[PDB]
Amino acid sequence: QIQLVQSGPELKKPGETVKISCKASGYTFTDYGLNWVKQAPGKGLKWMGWINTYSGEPTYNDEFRGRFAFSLETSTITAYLKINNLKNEDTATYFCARGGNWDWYFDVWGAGTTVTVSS
Amino acid sequence: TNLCPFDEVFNATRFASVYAWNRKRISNCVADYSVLYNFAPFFAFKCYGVSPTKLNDLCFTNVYADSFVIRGNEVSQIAPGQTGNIADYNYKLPDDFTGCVIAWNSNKLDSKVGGNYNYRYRLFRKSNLKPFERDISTEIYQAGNKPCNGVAGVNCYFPLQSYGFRPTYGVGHQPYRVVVLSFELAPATVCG
Amino acid sequence: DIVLTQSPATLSVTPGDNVSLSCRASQIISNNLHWYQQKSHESPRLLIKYASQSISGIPSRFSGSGSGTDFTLSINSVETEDFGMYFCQQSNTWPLTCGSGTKLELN
Ligand SMILES: *[C@@H]1O[C@H](CO[C@@H]2O[C@@H](C)[C@@H](O)[C@@H](O)[C@@H]2O)[C@@H](O[C@@H]2O[C@H](CO)[C@@H](O[C@@H]3O[C@H](CO)[C@@H](O)[C@H](O)[C@@H]3O)[C@H](O)[C@H]2NC(C)=O)[C@H](O)[C@H]1NC(C)=O
Repeated sequence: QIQLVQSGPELKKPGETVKISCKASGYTFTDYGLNWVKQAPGKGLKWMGWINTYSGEPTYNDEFRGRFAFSLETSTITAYLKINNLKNEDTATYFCARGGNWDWYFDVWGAGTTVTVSS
Repeated sequence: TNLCPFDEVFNATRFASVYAWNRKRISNCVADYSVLYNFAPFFAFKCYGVSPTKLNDLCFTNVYADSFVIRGNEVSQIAPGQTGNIADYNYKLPDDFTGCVIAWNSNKLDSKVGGNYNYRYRLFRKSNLKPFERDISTEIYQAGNKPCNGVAGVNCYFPLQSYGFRPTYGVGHQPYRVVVLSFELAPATVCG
Repeated sequence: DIVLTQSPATLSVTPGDNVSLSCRASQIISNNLHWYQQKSHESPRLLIKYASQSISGIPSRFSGSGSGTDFTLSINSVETEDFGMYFCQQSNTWPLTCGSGTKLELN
């Protein structure tokens, strides 16, 4: 059994913050990394930047530099994603796929959490 | 006026192991090193022959760019005249070197708690390596006792051993990446 | 970035036919391209790694080739249940980036 169950859909107001979970279980969490993908409705995927699952030091894609934070807790085996100052542009569905630390192909993905903003 | 691949070789995914150093030949470009100057984590930007400050408005020609991965302690051997295991069996620079030697601290990227036995280096060779030439020969080294003809055992040694690259070894044993720019200072092709 | 252009954007096939997809890179990537499949509103899955090797668990019809900067994924004897959007995602330089993605509909 290999899966990464995330948090349910969200809906926030412009300026609020969000924390999305990505709980991995079934495989040894340390033998692989974790990548995040953001998919706006009607366009293509975007790599958001991996996070070394042993230490937790992130590596942000040079576009999503600020406003994003890949915090990691290893007591419970769950990664995180936290967005500050939600804008009117980042309505999308956020995946989290286990991409290796030496191959980098996203085999096992998550169900996909959706984050929309409204007034 | 087209930039040349300092992107393809610096922020690349898989630097090849040291005993086969991938070698990219740059030509017909305008090489802007201000892209590297901004990127701070460079553990050692040591330039032999020129000084980094007067490096921009020059005009080089026949510039190469090597790359590999070596131990954190064995990074002090990619330099002209050094002695040891890497520069005698893997990659040696001549005495009249006129380039630069850059280094990382790639413990976040190339280190699993499982043994990262994927990178390798050369342990035994008949003679020392001539400058700027590689040896990918995969065959047993041995004194003239008995030709084992590709069998490992007593007085027969498989040449290429592997690094450990654990994320708990230490600042001196975790893998360091290295890029060796070697200018050749004929019409100048590259500039700033 | 290495922008990957996928052509064509639209497609029109019928079950039981052979059709080939195309995702050409912009820079030279040493066969470090993978191919993804995403159906309607689900997590995209992995079809083939490194543009030529297959994934144990997929059907025996998906098979792509190409090396360098021109890649082609050809699906032959297409079944109507293979509808979806196909993503190419290189792995050579950073940051990793996927293509725009093309859709393979029915007639
Ligand atoms: C390799 O690529 C990086 C960008 O890629 C990012 O960092 C890598 C190490 C990986 O982690 C990638 O996954 C990640 O996406 C280049 O660094 C970037 O250079 C650009 C140059 O345009 C910088 O943009 C500038 O940013 C400043 C503000 O800081 C603006 O004022 C400028 O107008 C311009 O937008 C970018 O910030 C910088 N990013 C980082 C994180 O350093 C890197 O130079 C490249 N290597 C080479 C030698 O080409």
